[PDB]
Amino acid sequence: EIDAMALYRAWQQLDNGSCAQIRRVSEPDELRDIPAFYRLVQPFGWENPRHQQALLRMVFCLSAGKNVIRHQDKKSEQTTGISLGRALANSGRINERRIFQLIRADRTADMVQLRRLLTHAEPVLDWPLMARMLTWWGKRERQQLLEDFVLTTNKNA
Amino acid sequence: AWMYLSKVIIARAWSRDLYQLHQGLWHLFPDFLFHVEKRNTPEGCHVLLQSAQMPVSTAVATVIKTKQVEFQLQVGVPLYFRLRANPIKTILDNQKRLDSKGNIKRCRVPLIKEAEQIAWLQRKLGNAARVEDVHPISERPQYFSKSGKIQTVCFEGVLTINDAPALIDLVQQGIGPAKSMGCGLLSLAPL
Amino acid sequence: MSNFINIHVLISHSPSCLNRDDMNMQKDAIFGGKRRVRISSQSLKRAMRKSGYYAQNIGESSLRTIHLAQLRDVLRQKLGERFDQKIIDKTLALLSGKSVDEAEKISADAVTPWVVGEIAWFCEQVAKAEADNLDDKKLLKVLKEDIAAIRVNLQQGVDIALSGRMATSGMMTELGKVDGAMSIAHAITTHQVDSDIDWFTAVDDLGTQEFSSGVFYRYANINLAQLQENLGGASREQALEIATHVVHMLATEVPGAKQRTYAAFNPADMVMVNFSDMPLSMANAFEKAVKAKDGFLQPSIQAFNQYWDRVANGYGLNGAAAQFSLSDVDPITAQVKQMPTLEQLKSWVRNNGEA
Amino acid sequence: MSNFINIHVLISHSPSCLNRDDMNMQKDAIFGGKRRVRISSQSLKRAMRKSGYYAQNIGESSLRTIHLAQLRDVLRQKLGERFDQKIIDKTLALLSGKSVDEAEKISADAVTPWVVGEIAWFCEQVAKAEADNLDDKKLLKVLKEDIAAIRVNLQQGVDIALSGRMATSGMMTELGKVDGAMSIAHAITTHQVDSDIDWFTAVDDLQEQGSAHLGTQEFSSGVFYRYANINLAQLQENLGGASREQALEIATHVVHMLATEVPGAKQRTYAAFNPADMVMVNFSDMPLSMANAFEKAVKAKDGFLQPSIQAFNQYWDRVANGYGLNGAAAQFSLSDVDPITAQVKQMPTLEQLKSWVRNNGEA
Amino acid sequence: SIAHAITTHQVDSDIDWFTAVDDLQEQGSAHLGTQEFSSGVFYRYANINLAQLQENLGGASREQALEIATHVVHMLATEVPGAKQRTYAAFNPADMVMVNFSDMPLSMANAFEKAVKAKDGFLQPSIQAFNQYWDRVANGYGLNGAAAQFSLSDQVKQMPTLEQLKSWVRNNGE
Repeated sequence: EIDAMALYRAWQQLDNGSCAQIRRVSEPDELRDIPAFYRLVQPFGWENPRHQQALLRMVFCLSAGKNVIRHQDKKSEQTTGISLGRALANSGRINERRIFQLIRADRTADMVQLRRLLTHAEPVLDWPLMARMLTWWGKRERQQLLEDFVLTTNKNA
Repeated sequence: AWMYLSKVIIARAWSRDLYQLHQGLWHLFPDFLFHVEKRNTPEGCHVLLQSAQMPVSTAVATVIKTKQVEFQLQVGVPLYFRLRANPIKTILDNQKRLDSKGNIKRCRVPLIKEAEQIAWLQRKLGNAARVEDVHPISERPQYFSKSGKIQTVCFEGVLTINDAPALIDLVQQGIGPAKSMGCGLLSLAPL
Repeated sequence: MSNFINIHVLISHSPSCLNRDDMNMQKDAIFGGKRRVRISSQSLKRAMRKSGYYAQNIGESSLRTIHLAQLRDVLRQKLGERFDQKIIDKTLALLSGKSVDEAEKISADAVTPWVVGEIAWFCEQVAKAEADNLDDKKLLKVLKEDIAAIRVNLQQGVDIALSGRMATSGMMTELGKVDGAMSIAHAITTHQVDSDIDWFTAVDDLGTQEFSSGVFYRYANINLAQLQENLGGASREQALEIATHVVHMLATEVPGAKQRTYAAFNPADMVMVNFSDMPLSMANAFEKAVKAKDGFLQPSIQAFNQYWDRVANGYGLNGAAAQFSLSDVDPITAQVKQMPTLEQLKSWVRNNGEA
Repeated sequence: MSNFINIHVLISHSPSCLNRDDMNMQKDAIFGGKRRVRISSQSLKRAMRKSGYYAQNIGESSLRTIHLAQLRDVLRQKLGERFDQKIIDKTLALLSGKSVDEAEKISADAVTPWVVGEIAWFCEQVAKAEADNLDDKKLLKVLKEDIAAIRVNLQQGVDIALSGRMATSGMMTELGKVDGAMSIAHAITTHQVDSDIDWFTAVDDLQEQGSAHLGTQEFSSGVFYRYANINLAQLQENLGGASREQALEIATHVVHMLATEVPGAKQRTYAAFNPADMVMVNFSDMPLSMANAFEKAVKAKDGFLQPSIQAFNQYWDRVANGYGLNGAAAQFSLSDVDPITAQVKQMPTLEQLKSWVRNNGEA
Repeated sequence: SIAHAITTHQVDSDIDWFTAVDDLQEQGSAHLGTQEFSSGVFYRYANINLAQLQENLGGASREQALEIATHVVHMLATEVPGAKQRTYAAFNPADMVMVNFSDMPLSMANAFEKAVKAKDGFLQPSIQAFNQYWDRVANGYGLNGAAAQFSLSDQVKQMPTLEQLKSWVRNNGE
């Protein structure tokens, strides 16, 4: 599997030039057109083709900014940390229909919209969990995102 | 003093990197100079191309139009010009890294001051022409994958000719480093 | 007595290293289908703010920050002789909505503008409340009753009265909201900066354009009623004084080390000021990008004048108007009082459009 | 006599961001398969509504809210001199369908337009009603008989007479439904726009600048086509039965506003206070927009403005000749342009156009 | 018989995100509503069974029927449903209208089965598509029948104006 917190820590300590250069993409595959990307994700097994798609997604989200996604470790009590959907709902900045139209959005349409949401919401979340979600990213992980969002919003009210 | 100038495009397939642009260009020729005018469009990558040989269109490198020119420049006349180049200085590494021969490396560093860049222009043109008006367009650094980075500048403006054959010499040879990565090509035009 | 004063400026200066983005490129903007070079209004504003002209003719500029700890230290050093440290801390705490301890880092929610004179005034009210057995709640309540008394202190923070301020926490949420008086646009060139040339066809044939200089249109207007209000009820005279210093700065300042191309020879390239009931911008005089003659400046002035004529006549503008330009371009027909120097224009503004 | 006044406006804006969405991005729209920048109708309507020109020439705008408590207090303070307080309170309760305690948070079920004059008149009717020990249901039955005398109050609420109202409760649910007289479209650019992006920061005067993260604000410029029309019959009806003259008056004020008023969004920082470069008004039996003139996105030569106007003109020829439109038409244009078919009366100035409208398109 | 109107091209609808400003509430972040909208070039189709119209009116002459049909041509070319029009005002008039007499009803929707790709808008390619598919259908199925076409752009008789098309219909296509 792919080490998450390592990739996060690497992203937090990347040089601002590479950082700004990466942020500039507008689609995950465009990261392939950038050197700084390869140097970033090579220590984490980019060289193994199984892990590639995943990495492309992870970095893309991270590309929202050096400190848009705020990692926070899970409390020892809880079995899992704060998932993405809960984070977004907790932001108070995201509208339900953005999430709805997110999970119904096509490969690719999908990541772009997510990144927009991330920059807008600047969420605090358990990053490796997000990373896993991005590793698989299929119908049920999307649907789970919508679940967490809706259910958290209802809980909190 | 002949040449020919051609507007070509490279499919976004091969146009992903700087080196692949180079390659795409030589593969449509069984040397030259080029200037990138639109980097990625969906169709690909537009390029102005000055060459000795005739391009013929390939699978990834499509020739749009081609005409073949030679230069007749009269001294004293002012002209518009455009040149993308990378002004540098060569120094000993302050990081004191060492070469295969065993002693300290040399490093090419960009000139990051406006004045220095214009100075570099006038110097590089020297006696061939005098720059009457210039603006030094700052561009984003270009990277490539060996691996590395070049920092270009795009001069647009007005010069006056002082030595026609010299200037023509310049125009066909190219001006500055990194000739194979988009820089060097000096375009002239009547005022 | 018109309420808006409109400032139209044509300014000629370098088109490079002025205002860059995240990637070492000069900002720009598309207008009428052509790419113009742009200076962004934030950049203009802050350039004026920190300018020497401002420091010598308007006053000290606001202290914008997000670091409440360091602001704490600053306020202690600068007010510590006038109030007790505890009253200062209390005051910053009440205004920011955060606790002021002696911790190393205390962040606000966002970078906010702070006027030290304003803070001092608040310190007065806080200390007075302490001596008067008022809880924070009725303190807020009574301060809400007379706001103009708070705005009087913006005479030491004019940039704030001009360009506004919002707060997200603290007592400033109800006492600190300031609606800016001055609206200002992004500077855009009146012309295309990319050389207007197809280099292919050109090589066969082997007005003149400028490159080391470019002509920018700057628009700004000032809402006098609003400025008076934000300054705590000051007179139209004080308003007009400030508006005049803005006409000057707008007409002359260039961000960074650079300055106007003809700085040493004339004081301003072209300036027109115009009183009105509704603000209106003249940018559309350059929708059709200006094409060079002897450079871009007087074809730009010609455009400006032609458009001013057509708009003024069409929409019936009979408000006061004055113009300074030492170019001989075809004159501007409407009743626009020409001004021989810049200073005379400035005095015409200082005098509500009659002098 | 023609029932519909058509208003077409071409207005060019400098770099700006006049209307954005839940995520700070310019509102757009796809037209003819290309992206246009868009300014919603709501944004326009409200810009006109709260404008100074409206306050001077039309009257007081309605007061839209959901907070019935705050509204209550407002009504007390502004009407207390003419009515006893629980006459007022009972009026508000009857109209809203909610109990007016002196609780200080009372919400209606949705944001609704309140016209103070209307409320006053209702106050009279209910005072009258309880001097007469008359039942609430019976009062309803009475007021329902003569709705015109209710609509006559909308002369102090023209924005609603123009743009309609619907409520979901209270006596308004049967007394307050207004069918708007003015139909207005979302403004769209006549050409494609790929928006620009401003990369900004905020300097902290107390920390060494160092490396920063930059914000991004979408913005653009563009030539917008505004369209709106007025159903004179409907407006007359909505005003309690006003004359065609008063309707042509209001219609005129709408023309002015639609040619000059710009949304306030981001104006303190982008300042696109632009006046319209063309305004055409056209009388008709069936309303018709000219948006299709720009279905083929206008391509720029010497700007977008000239080609836009010529596009508008040519289409207007086509449609006029095609559908046989014999209706009064007048055009005002800041540029001297290729001549629109001569059956359109040119106007050198906006006020001349407006006087032409006031006079039913004969002057 | 009348068909649903469908666009000649693909449409991905847009979403207007709106608010309702409370004039008595001091700003604040509200959550926004949504409304789907889009533009589009629509194809409308209807046909009238003259014999059946006559029977249905008690045995009225063919002329009354051609009259009614004419009015339907007008309405179908100009009437637009009132939905959200006070807010969106898509009061547009048709850019093409064709009428065709026939022994068997036939729609032309298949001209747009291959969705119309945009070039200089959707309108001109849509009209072009229509014209080509009509040529094909006509020549392939041998349609000797009165036909006439009215259009705002520059064996099918052209009409400059809708009123002339209407008159051509009233006069049984002669």
